[PDB]
Amino acid sequence: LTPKKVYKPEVQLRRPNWSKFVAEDLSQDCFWTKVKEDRFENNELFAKLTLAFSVQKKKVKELKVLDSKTAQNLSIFLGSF
Amino acid sequence: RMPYQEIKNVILEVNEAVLTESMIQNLIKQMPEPEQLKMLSELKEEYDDLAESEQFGVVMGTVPRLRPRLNAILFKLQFSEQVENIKPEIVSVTAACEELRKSENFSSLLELTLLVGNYMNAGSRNAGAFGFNISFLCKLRDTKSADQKMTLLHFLAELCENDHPEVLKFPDELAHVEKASRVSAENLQKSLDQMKKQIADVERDVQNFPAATDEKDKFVEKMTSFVKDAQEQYNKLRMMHSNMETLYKELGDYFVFDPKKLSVEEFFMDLHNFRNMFLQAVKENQKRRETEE
Amino acid sequence: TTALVCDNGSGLVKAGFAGDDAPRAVFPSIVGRPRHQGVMVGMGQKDSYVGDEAQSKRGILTLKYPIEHGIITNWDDMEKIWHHTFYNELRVAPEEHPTLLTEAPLNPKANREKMTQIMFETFNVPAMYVAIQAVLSLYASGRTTGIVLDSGDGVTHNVPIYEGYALPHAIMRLDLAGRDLTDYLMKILTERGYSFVTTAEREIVRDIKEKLCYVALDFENEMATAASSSSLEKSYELPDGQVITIGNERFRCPETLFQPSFIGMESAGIHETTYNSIMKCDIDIRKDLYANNVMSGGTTMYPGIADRMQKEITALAPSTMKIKIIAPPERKYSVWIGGSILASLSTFQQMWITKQEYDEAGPSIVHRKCF
Amino acid sequence: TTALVCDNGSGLVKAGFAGDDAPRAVFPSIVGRPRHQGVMVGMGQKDSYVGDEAQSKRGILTLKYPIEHGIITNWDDMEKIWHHTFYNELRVAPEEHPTLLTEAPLNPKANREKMTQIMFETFNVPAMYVAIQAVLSLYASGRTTGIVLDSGDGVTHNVPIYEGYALPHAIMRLDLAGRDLTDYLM
Ligand SMILES: Nc1ncnc2c1ncn2[C@@H]1O[C@H](COP(=O)(O)OP(=O)(O)O)[C@@H](O)[C@H]1O
Ligand SMILES: Nc1ncnc2c1ncn2[C@@H]1O[C@H](COP(=O)(O)OP(=O)(O)O)[C@@H](O)[C@H]1O
Ligand SMILES: [Mg+2]
Ligand SMILES: [Mg+2]
Repeated sequence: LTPKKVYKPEVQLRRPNWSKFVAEDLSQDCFWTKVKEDRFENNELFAKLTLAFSVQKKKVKELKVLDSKTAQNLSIFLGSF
Repeated sequence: RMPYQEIKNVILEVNEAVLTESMIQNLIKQMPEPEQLKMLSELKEEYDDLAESEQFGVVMGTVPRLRPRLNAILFKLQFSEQVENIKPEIVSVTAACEELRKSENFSSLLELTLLVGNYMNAGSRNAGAFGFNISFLCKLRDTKSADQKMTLLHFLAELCENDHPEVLKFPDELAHVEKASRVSAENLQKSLDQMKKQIADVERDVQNFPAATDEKDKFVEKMTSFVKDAQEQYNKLRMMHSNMETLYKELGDYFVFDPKKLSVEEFFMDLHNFRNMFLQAVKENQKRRETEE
Repeated sequence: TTALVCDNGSGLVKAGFAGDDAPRAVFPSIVGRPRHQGVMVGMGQKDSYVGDEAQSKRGILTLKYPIEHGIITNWDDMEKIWHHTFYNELRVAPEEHPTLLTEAPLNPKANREKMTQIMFETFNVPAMYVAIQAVLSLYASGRTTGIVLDSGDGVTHNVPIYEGYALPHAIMRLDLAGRDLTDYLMKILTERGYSFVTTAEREIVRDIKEKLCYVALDFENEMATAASSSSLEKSYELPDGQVITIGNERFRCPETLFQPSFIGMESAGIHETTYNSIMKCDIDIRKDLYANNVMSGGTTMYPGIADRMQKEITALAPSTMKIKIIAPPERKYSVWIGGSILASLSTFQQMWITKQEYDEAGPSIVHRKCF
Repeated sequence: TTALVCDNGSGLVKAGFAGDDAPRAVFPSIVGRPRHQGVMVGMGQKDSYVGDEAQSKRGILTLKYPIEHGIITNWDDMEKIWHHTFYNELRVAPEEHPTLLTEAPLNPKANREKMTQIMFETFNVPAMYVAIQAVLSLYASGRTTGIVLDSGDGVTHNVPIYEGYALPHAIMRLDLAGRDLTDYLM
């Protein structure tokens, strides 16, 4: 057997925190001895993983203090009064 | 509304055209003590003066060994329902284990997630990880990006949409996963041990039963034919559960996860939720590509 | 001396002789009164038609139910129901046969007082009894213990009984049953343009609800199936000759029983009502009540109710204990069948409320004698 | 631009601009077609008269109401009402103007489907809305809660609204209004 590839990225990335499986637990006929994931290896994939996982009518009104529902029912009331 | 001698004749024949499960269930649940049955059997001379429940106890008191006989009759009429509850649980786990065993597009997904995830976990405790758990795959959606607009589930679905357009037919291969998401292995072991104990109790009843003094008494022939049929069906169920325990220990070796750290129902609920999350992630990535157009 | 069992429910009066297997007289409890101007002289035009004659001539009558939400509101109308089911349906004199009567749980006591007073003064029997409907529904199930969800036309109540002891604190009552489902079907049939507003149209909508409606297994999957293709549509021929066709409203009509927020009721569904009624009992007796869900009444006659009920209780309860639903096909007359079982017993001869006990204690011994 | 409020009631169409105190064009919704023999050639004899022109010449016309009990039966007549209230009365271009519409509660849905289809294809507005009439009456009264008894020409409905939420289950519709009173007076 061989150990896994110790990658050293330039930027610390966000990671999923799984419960990892060491090589001492591995059986002979398992899936993870037969993993050949280096055929999926791409520097473009690592670059993307580093980059991602590092008017005729004026009717808008600015509400600095009031919320949306209180200003709506006030303008209903002021339009009626 | 049956006459009491007809109830005795159905019981002594083991009249299976008349006997049902809920009849014997209601007969046992309202049966008095055999000391009360023997005290009713001492007063057979005043049969016209006793009550209707008491006349039922006089007729039932003549039938010997009544409480283990009725429990053997109850286990006989519940044996067909107990096989039909235990066996499709075992077939659902065995078919889900065999579908996850070959599973080549999902195995290429497992190689792809481990390569991307070891680059993400580099410098951490999980650096150089040889494997990861299949039940953790729901939390690929929880691994979000820096802008919090796409997930690791959304990144791997977009990578399989771009680079390898054969990985995406994995979740239709998972067919018996949702049926195996509610199956408890300890309850299957407890029911089979209760089945093994009750077959031994009926076979002890059969062997301790005396000779039939009546031509109507077909208890000896019909129950021994049941014991020959139930020991055959339990040995079919014990071989299939041993095949279920071998395939669970094989996938315990294959995914290098411990058999005691997770049961069957939380195993395949996470696999069925990974099926629904990946189907959402492809449809969200197709919606995001149509929005950008 | 054959006794009479007479379930005077909200839906239909079911009356007959004790010791039988099916009730002799099943007829709806309505009183029809004429509203138009009578122009033909002679021929015996009655001012009030009671029972099936009001159902047959319903196009000129206003129908009044004497029982509303399980409580007898109108009393002369209920006396006309009792006079029609004694003198016309069964055709027997009521003062020679003892009579068993049914009553809803959590009743106001003056209903029982006036029922005892009417049955001991107007139709004065030598002996009578008033029984709970859920106890009679559990007596006709071939057992003694269990929980009964009895859902008539107005009252849907869960009563658990353990070893013949009816627990009073765990009795739960919801006022959502088949009349409210009929009114909700009248509300949603106007969405397709088929207006029904009269009381005579309510019988046609109730016939549609009886013949075409069914309980879905999944609400969202059946709604997506009806929205996807028109394969679930069914046709109905009206008595004037018109033909209507309905789609998703076959299963949205009994969906109010499992989602009571559709007609604006704050309480939860009948499966949650059953779960809270079992959880109000002791922790040691819950395993017997999990496997003894006995259903009764005409509202539980849908051909989808048992699978949905078992799925909802299995999702509610923990999976260690067995969930079983008891649904006999004779559950429409199961209250009458349990009354015929209880009335013919030799142990029931000492439990009669006689004429002398009424003369001694007034019409108030039925509170202290019965449960 | 300025939005259009066009109450297409059963008896009277009331149309006008947004933010105005009074509706600009109030006219009854009738379609008049002649039943006698036209003997004079020329003279601008149209085959149909819509609105006040059918009211002025009603002695030689058969008048049909396109809306009966809140349900639009004749749809080409309803398109003639909409074309008359867009082009003749209001005199605007509806392709550059939003148009709100009203609807009675407990309506069949296909009436709203065909209203949406006509207002988006034949009379293709940039935007539209379908609103409940009792909510608009409670907005015109100024209060947020309350129960509105709205009775037009075909639909008499009681709708209660609490805190701006229109409660669906207590909406009570009775088909008894001013056309039934007119026929009873006749
Ligand atoms: N096949 C059916 N499907 C759905 N509902 C039904 C069916 N048969 C009867 N019902 C409903 O059940 C009601 C009758 O219930 P019933 O047992 O008479 O109650 P109660 O005795 O309290 O009046 C009827 O009002 C009817 O609407
Ligand atoms: N002053 C009044 N008194 C009584 N009824 C009236 C009066 N004015 C109008 N109406 C009735 O109200 C109806 C008009 O109601 P309206 O809401 O304008 O109908 P729509 O908006 O549907 O055309 C007419 O049919 C008329 O019969
Ligand atoms: Mg009833
Ligand atoms: Mg109007």
